[PDB]
Amino acid sequence: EIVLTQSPGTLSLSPGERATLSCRASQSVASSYLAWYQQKPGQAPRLLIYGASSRATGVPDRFSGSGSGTDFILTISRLEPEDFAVYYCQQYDGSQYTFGQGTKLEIKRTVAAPSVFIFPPSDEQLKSGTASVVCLLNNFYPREAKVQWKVDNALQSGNSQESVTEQDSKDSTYSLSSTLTLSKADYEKHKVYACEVTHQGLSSPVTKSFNR
Amino acid sequence: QVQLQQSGPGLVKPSQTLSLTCVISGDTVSSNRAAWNWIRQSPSRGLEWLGRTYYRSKWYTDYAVSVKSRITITPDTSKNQFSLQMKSVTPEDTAVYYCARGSAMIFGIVIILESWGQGTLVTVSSASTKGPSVFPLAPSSKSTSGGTAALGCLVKDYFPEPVTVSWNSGALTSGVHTFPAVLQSSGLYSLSSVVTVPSSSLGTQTYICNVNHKPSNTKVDKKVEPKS
Repeated sequence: EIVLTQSPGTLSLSPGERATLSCRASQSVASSYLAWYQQKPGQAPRLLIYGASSRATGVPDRFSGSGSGTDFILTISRLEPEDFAVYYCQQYDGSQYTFGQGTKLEIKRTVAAPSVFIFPPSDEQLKSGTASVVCLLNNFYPREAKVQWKVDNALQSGNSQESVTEQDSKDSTYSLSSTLTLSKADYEKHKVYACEVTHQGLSSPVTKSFNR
Repeated sequence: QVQLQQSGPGLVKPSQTLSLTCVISGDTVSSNRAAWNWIRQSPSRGLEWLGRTYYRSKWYTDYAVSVKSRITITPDTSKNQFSLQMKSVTPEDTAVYYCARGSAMIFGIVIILESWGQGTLVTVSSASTKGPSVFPLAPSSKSTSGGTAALGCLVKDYFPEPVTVSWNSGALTSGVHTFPAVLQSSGLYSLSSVVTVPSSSLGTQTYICNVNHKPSNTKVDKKVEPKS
């Protein structure tokens, strides 16, 4: 059992820079038996480098691999935005294939403030006894964002759930949903539902609210 | 031009047997140049190779030590396919499972995983399948920002993962964000799919989200009309 371990775990670089990804093996690996794979969101891993330094068919020349023995290196000499992915090294000892845990490559980007939208529950959902209020933070960067629910100015806890999208292929931004779920009876007891958003791209915090 | 088609997303009860099939187009399963592999991916297993089968005047198999006593991999020449069976599944067997072809790429010796199926999510759970409710996220003055208007669909209370959401039968793709599902306190998943469109288009253009929950064979088309 040869354990492969990659460094760093997460890499954040701007397009046009050189990325250098490490794979170090627990014991010596014949260079013929070490490969690199690229995995983009929602897709299977794809062969990038085989035999330590050979480019698979169709792989661009900016990807190259080097190394021997215990230390192997994947280099992307000038990052393109589409290079956002997880990169794995892989070894084969004739009978078993093992992979590293992978290096996640984030594409660094100018700060982008979020667009904030709020959606009251649909009339259809409310007729079923449930009220889901959705606050949408769209196309922002960096990833970190703070969302705060106020109901009739009462700060809310433990009744909302956030979901965050992966870095968008077109613009390297993130998007986030915060969903406040109440019973229909709980929802109708109040008037003002407000979503408050804090993010470094915004001059001052942004509140989106509605009256029932 | 090999094309690997895997069975659909599935639910398997704990302690029962996982079963998946990979149908091969563009190659033959009995090829003496290929090996046919299974791999899985999850947070706790990482990217984990499971085993392979291949033909060389007779059928051979190799299994990973981690699962060697629990899996078989059986080829089917009559349908040009190979299958993975895994007995006594536990929650740690929840993963995306991939089939993959191994080919000798470095002088006849190095067998490299060079063609992969799209992946099948298998959820190990005792809970029952439930199709989703689809509700509109209607555009309004509260979901505008300049000339841009946001709208979406809330896909709620389904099990298991995954659902797929398209817009206008795949014709509308720009500016679409379908969020990762969250598991609700009820044990059912929920997600929203949103899209941003010109606010001037809300009176003339039609926006429909097309929701597909293959585990329940639920297809739902939801016309999202503006509300103000």
